[PDB]
Amino acid sequence: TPVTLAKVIKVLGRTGSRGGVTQVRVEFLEDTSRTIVRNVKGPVRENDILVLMESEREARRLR
Amino acid sequence: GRVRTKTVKRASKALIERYYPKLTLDFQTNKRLCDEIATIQSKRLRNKIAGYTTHLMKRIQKGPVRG
Amino acid sequence: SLVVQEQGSFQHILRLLNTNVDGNIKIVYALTTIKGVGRRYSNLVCKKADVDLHKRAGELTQEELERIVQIMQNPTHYKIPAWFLNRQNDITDGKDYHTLANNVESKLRDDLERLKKIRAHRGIRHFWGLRVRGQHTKTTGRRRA
Amino acid sequence: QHAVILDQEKYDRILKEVPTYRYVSVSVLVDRLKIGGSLARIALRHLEKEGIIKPISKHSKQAIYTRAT
Amino acid sequence: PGVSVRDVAAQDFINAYASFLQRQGKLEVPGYVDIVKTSSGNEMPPQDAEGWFYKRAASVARHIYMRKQVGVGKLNKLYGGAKSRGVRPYKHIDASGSINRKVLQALEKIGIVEISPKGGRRISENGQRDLDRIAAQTLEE
Amino acid sequence: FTPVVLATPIPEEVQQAQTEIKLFNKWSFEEVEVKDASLVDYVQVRQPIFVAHTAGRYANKRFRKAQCPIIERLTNSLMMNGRNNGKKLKAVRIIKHTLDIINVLTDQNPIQVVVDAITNTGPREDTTRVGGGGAARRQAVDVSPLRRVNQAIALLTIGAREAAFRNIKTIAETLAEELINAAKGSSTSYAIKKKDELERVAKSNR
Amino acid sequence: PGTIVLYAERVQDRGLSAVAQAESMKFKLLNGLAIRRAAYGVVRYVMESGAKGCEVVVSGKLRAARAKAMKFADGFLIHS
Amino acid sequence: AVPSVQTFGKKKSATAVAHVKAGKGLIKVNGSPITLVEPEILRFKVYEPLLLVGLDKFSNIDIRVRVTGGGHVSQVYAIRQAIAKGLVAYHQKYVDEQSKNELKKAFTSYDRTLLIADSRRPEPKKFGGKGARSRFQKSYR
Amino acid sequence: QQQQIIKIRITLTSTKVKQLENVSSNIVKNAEQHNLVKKGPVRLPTKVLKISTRKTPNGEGSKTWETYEMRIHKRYIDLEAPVQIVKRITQITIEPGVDVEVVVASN
RNA sequence: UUAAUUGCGAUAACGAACGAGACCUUAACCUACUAAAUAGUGGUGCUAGCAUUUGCUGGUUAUCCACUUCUUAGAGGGACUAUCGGUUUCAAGCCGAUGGAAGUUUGAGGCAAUAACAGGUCUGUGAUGCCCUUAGACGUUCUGGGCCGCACGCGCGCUACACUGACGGAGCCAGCGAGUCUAACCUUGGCCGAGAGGUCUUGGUAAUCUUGUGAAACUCCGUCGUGCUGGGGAUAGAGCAUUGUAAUUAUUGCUCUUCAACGAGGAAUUCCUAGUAAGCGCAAGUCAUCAGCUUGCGUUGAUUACGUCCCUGCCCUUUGUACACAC
Ligand SMILES: [Mg+2]
Ligand SMILES: [Mg+2]
Ligand SMILES: [Mg+2]
Ligand SMILES: [Mg+2]
Ligand SMILES: [Mg+2]
Ligand SMILES: [Mg+2]
Repeated sequence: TPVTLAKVIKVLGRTGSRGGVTQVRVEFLEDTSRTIVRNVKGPVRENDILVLMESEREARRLR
Repeated sequence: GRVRTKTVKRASKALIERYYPKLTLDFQTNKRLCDEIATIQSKRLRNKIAGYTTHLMKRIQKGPVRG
Repeated sequence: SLVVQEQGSFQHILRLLNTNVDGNIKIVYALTTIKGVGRRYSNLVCKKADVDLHKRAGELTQEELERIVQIMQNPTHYKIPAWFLNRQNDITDGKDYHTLANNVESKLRDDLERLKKIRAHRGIRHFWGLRVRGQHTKTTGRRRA
Repeated sequence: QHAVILDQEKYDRILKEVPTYRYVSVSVLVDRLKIGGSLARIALRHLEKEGIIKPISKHSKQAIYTRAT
Repeated sequence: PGVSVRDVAAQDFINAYASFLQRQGKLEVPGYVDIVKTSSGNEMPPQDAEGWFYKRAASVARHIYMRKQVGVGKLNKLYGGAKSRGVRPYKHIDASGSINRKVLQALEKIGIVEISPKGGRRISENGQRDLDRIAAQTLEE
Repeated sequence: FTPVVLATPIPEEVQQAQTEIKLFNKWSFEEVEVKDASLVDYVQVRQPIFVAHTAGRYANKRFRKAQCPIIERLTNSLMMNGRNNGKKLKAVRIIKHTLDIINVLTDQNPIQVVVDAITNTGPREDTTRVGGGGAARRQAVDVSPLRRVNQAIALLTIGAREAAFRNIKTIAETLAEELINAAKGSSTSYAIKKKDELERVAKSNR
Repeated sequence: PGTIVLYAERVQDRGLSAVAQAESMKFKLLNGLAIRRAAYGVVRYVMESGAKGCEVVVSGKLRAARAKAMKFADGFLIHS
Repeated sequence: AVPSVQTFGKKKSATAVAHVKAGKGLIKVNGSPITLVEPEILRFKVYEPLLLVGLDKFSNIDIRVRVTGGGHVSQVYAIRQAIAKGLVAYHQKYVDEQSKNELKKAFTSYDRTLLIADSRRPEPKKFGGKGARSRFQKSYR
Repeated sequence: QQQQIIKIRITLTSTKVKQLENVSSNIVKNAEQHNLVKKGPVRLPTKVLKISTRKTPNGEGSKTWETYEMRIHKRYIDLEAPVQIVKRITQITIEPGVDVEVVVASN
């Protein structure tokens, strides 16, 4: 299964009822200009790099 | 948690306005001159006054300041 | 200080004063299975019998076994200052005894039987199943002991 | 469950199998043989003075041994 | 080639010197050894039989050479540990005073430890002759 | 290079460490590059260290523990569960034994093996109990690369602790059994299965 | 005898003596004088003696069984 | 006459004084050499000031070291610290600054604790809990 | 009675270091102006006395534990002079709170 | 935005006070002042020892010289977030690098406002009103028991269930205190005893002597090899000592021996963010002896997050009220 990499650009804020979840805006270093927001758990910074199984899902729990 | 009491801010604002040619953009000289142009009951409090004054006046070098 | 290898001139489990000593273990901790004998009382008497501690009670000899049973019933005759026995300065004769395995209960029942006879507070505590050593039973040791 | 003494049907297995073991420990011998801990403990003590395997680290409670050559 | 008792690890220093005392055979053991636990914090006597007194002597023999003057009380404190006092928590219990005092007295007979009028017991002129010779042994093989 | 005569004679095995800033005396710190992306900059490489035990001020800020050396990181995660809180000397010797055992097998770089292991066993997608109550739903979340590494180091330790508890086995070899299993990828160890359980639950409730 | 001696002297600026005011508050109330009246008397004298501020707190039941506590203050008082 | 320096090194409770002066390459710590520090796993934990700058900078110096206070590993941190500062202060006063400077950049890049004390200090406990911040276990029932 | 050195040692302790410093600096400067051979002031580790006590006169309340302190500074000053010259400046001007301990050394 | 009604701002409010802060104490540094035989150091007047050709140590301060590096306490200096970078209405501020002993209010406490509770205390008081008692007393004292009695339910605790271990030998390092002439206090050292302990001398009213409290955890090597086993010492019979006038209901300590559940613990629930949690002991309080308790002190020293209103509690604003003794 084609696991793909993603690279954080903006940590848009912290979300989740208990504060655990984070919404960060990531980019793709392969096949660039694809920008998607994701709901992330652990601590994260700017320019961070992470792994996504899938790209066909936005981050939902906003505000 | 670095927010200063009015005692630091009011003294810093009052000090700089009537002593701007006396002050200088360096903290070490500012804390030294403050010992003679003002009466402060603690060195820690005196440093807080001089720390804000050398912080206020860098922004004085960057354009105007209101108040 | 040297290390010697061992060979299997073995014999398996056997009885010992109606107390089946567990095999395949070192002799001192095998003699702990003998009632009225602990780790201390087994270590000393084994050193008296000149036996190596690493015999593992399996490659021993009957000649050493008949030596230690003599030290069991008659320990004072193998250089002990007589403060080391199970029953120090007993009631019956004032002599220091070491009650062996099978009959620790008999002197235990007779001790309580005397306490039951004398009608002392201790003996009444024993029959009622309460705590004799002054331990509080209000909220501890409730269902057992 | 496990053997407690050393005899020829158990000694020859120890000699014929311990070489080509990459790693030998007290528990590995108890896992791969019927010997106990102290029987395993005299194993790593003995066979090194015969020099069949080479010591890399020497520590109490922990065997760190590698086959020689 | 100067070697005091400072340049050998204290682990194999005592092992050699107690074995040096093993072949010497004139340490004057008090005769009640190999049965006493040497500490109320110890629930079973020392495991070694033939040379544990040599271990006790050699370890102690380092202590007077390390220190200035040592009575029985200091050596009593040093070798005691923690006692399993039962269902209650642990506590430091002082060791046995009979052995270590006699250990000092036994090593007095050898000619190793003086009477030390400024305190407890101190090293002798012959006290470090065997020590530095065994120390000279233990570094070079 | 050439031996240097000092009035304090330092042994040959330890005096040679100056020519290359290695581990204790045996293992190197080169070719430790990571095969798996997104974990570089979050596992400590190119900071050569002589020991897994240091007085490291690493919790005063948010990411000082990200620069904490990974061989120290696993020791600190080991030194816990009640009877082993404190006692970092226990942790540093266990890894000193474990690094010996792990290079007995698999002659390659031991730090590279655990670097392979930490990449392999890091919880890759974790659930989140969205909704404030028991009658709620789980939602699958991409895990932070630090949080992947930080959690999984405990998964190596919690597996070897379970293996070493009430068994003939000892903690050093079971750790060296747990690192080789995670590095290979087998689902035979404890950490890989617990990583896989988090993944299989995550895919169900994306 | 002779190893202990006494010199009795008078306190200056009596209005700054918190202890000395307290019995004059105590003595005025033991006669039958009104609690409100005495408490106003003491604070005025203390304030006029140069003090920055004085606070007088009388506590206890007064003409009613359910006790009440009331305060009497002037000037500047600080507490920390 | 004879040139010397004397620097200290402190920890949470430990301290250590070292006297760096001209010699023939001697290290000694409480008499026993640096090779004989305790324990065997922390022996190497003090060699980093030697290893980073080389034994070639120790040709013409002898080092005398005393350590007191704290606990077993705390001295090792204190021993390695005053040793590091002792060399740095020595090479500053009698050698060109770059030799001192090359020591300084090397030590700081690897571990700043060799030339800097660790300002982490204990926090006193508070009534209501056995720890500094830990509290008694209340119940509500 | 003609310049007889006596090895006189003066020990001073107090509870107020402000009052204690006044007295100690006076004897020191008195000997300095009389050009004695002077062992400078040596201040002992200031001992602190602790009494922890529950605030509650009863037992009711949260487990609060107050603790009071007394601070005990201590100094010993040694002088080298004949008896007659030093007794005139010691018997007088002793500031309260400073219990003076003058002793003689025979070393 | 802050830990803060802490500030910037908006602004029918402006200028203030209390509280918060500021302050004080304490921990963190100073090769720069003052010094010290109640502390230490190096040389050595005088010497001494060995392995030796020079390393450590017995020492002496008119039976030597010098000093504060370490220890100490007086005077200060030091941090005010400092410089820079980023971001904010470009404000108050927050993030990071660097330098620095130190950048979480520098860490922590002392104090801590108005109003209130039918909170607790009459069992601290010779602080106290009213009632009761007052000679056969609810006054005062003496003896013995009880407060600890034990089918049960609940709270705070220590020991564990083992190999990250127990046991034996060895290595072996702290800090905060306390201690008697207003007499039997801390006790060193010698002797005897397995041990607890007994006896004789000795220093200390205490930076001097106990004391370097040579604490424990910890480290090295050997015994054990998964077995309720040598994990566990509950329970119980014996003997030996100490404190007390008295130890029986076992005051406690020591030795032999007896050898239970306990195989990590349901619902439920406690505390905690760095020298912190936790492990480990020590010192003091009480105390003639009894700590599994408390207050402190040191040893080893984690994991995890720099967030939110999901539960819980509190506070504010809006709103409803037939509540105001206030659901
Ligand atoms: Mg205020
Ligand atoms: Mg405070
Ligand atoms: Mg009520
Ligand atoms: Mg101390
Ligand atoms: Mg209590
Ligand atoms: Mg309505």
